[PDB]
Amino acid sequence: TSLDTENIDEILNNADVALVNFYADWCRFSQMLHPIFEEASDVIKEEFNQVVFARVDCDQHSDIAQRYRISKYPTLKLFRNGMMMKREYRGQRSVKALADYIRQQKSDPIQEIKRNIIGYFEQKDSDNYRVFERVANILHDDCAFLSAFGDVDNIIYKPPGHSAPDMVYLGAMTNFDVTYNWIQDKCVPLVREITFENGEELTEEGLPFLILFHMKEDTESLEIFQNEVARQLISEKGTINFLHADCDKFRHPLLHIQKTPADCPVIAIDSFRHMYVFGDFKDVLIPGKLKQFVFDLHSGKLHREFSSPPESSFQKLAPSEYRYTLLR
Repeated sequence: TSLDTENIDEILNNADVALVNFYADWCRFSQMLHPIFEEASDVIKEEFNQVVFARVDCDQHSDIAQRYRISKYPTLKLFRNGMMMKREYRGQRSVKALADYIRQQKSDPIQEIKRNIIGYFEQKDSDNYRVFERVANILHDDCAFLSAFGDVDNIIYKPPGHSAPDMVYLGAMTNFDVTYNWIQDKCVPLVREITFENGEELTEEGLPFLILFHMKEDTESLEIFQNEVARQLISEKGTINFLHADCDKFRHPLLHIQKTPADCPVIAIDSFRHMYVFGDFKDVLIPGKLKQFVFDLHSGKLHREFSSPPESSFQKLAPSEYRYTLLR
């Protein structure tokens, strides 16, 4: 199934789930993938519109590629109801990995009766549930979703364990954008955790990183970074990614700025060209500082002098030229 201008909108808008291979002919990795994609589609006909496999020749349909923000070849996009998923298939390039992935994506995800959302419904055969299902289908990796039917409609967000109060959804449950955004807000915290599992996605968001490195149990530090970012940098959340990392797991980034977990908590920026150190941690409390730190990245002030700064460490988490042709 080769998408084009004429047929794309139909196929995708109606597909419950669509895996789309945006490729190019001259791409070594793409050419490697073609027959793997081919076999997995054959295997995924253990279904029966439910799940469609499709491809885009990004050289034939430049208009299509530019609109799905294809940053490299081959890109594997997931679509649900013709909406593109933010997460890409970033796993092993084998028929099994692929078919498993899709199986995973088509699965559960909600259990009918850590952070927890739960939905209350008259009927699974109703608009609201459809909307809930669709959300849980997107967000199952960030949250755990549950469904209670019958007597024995509403959405409740149950946060981190006891001594933390339930939060009730007040929006329209037939309204998918709002329901989506409410749940998404409760799931995806202002300062997100960076791991190797998710690192690559985070890089492809195209923002420099502002990171707190800290000692896993040290949460005094996370919390104070948490609301300093909130209190000082909200105005700048579209310019920079607020993140936190565990020192032991990221000793290598710490090597770049001549630090060890001993020195943690440490606040740094990784711009994808260089890494920059904030200074004393407790300096976060000084009113201007954190913000100025961010400001200075953007003004070029950090670069300057200080004779050239150390390289990005997090660029290695970004998609590899040993796995993809990379587009600029």
